[PDB]
Amino acid sequence: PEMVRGQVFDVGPRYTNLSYIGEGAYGMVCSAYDNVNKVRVAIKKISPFEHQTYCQRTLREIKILLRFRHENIIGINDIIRAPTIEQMKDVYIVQDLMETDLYKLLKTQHLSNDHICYFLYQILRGLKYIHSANVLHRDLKPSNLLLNTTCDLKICDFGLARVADPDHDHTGFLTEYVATRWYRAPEIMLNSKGYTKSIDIWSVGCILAEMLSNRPIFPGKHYLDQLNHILGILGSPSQEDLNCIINLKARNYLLSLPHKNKVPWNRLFPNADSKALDLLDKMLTFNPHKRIEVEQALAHPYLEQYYDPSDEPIAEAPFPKEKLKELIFEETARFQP
Ligand SMILES: O=C(CN1Cc2ccc(-c3nc(NC4CCOCC4)ncc3Cl)cc2C1=O)N1CCc2ccccc2CC1
Repeated sequence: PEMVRGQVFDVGPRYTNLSYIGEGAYGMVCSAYDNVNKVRVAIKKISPFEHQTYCQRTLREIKILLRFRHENIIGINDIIRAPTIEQMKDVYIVQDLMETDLYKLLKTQHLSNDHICYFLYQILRGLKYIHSANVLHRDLKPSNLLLNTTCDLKICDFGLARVADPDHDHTGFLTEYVATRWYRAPEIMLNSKGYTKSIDIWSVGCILAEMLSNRPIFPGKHYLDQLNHILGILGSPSQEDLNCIINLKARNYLLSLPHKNKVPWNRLFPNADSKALDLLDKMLTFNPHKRIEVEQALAHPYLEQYYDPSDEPIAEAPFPKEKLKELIFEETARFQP
């Protein structure tokens, strides 16, 4: 049984020669040599079984990633676990190894306009498929966009994903939320549970802005500071957009703020392609009803060199800790001999 950083890796003998990569609240990640398909692979040790929310997230991802098949969405190649529930303490998810992610890339590299266009194309192409399955990713951010040495992009981390539920999207003002702060749509802080496809388009808009300057566009330091940053650039909402917020606490908060003028995109991004900034504007629309949809974004002039709806496929099949351990056990059975 190989060891890495105070953790066993029961992955062998198929997978050998491990090197550490990263870790989190309930898992660790290594590269490894796969002896059957003769390549290095990524492996994620997940240890969720003590906690119901980690169980929920592990199960969501497995179920989604096994149903999905798309060039721009990370797949699962293998799952390794003990042969019985009783002996199962960890799950290892095997996936294609990717050179880097967009978070690491943006911290070190200037992107050409051609790179930005191609990355945005692939994000939206993957997202078209995700949304066509009635799924919302709900945590799109640069670190969840993996890249290989030829700049092919795959969306990962479906642990916060939900089935879309637009009729049950409304909530009160300043209702707590789980997804990453800098990529949260303004409506999350006002009146939305993040159950609509528009939540994901806002995150893509933020990612686009961050590709243009190598800096997050809305770097809030805490829940309501996030709205502060958004309004600092978009300006005060229009009368019509306020009228769509019927919740009085959310409405009256916005009414309380001094007038702020829109910062023009071409002032924030003086070297950007004008067509990129037109698409940016449409993704970072304050009102989610007016916000561009994935399929319209793909059809936008900025992406004209790539747009091809016949090669932008859709999904064929849209969608306690003790029982969730069993469902994880059931869902991973197909990888056993
Ligand atoms: O598995 C997740 C969420 N993650 C975290 C992650 C890391 C890495 C990869 C990954 N990276 C690479 N190439 C890296 C090389 C070096 O440059 C960076 C990219 N290639 C393939 C994958 Cl598949 C994918 C994921 C992913 O899907 N969760 C459960 C437990 C856990 C475990 C570890 C960290 C956080 C968490 C919480 C959520």
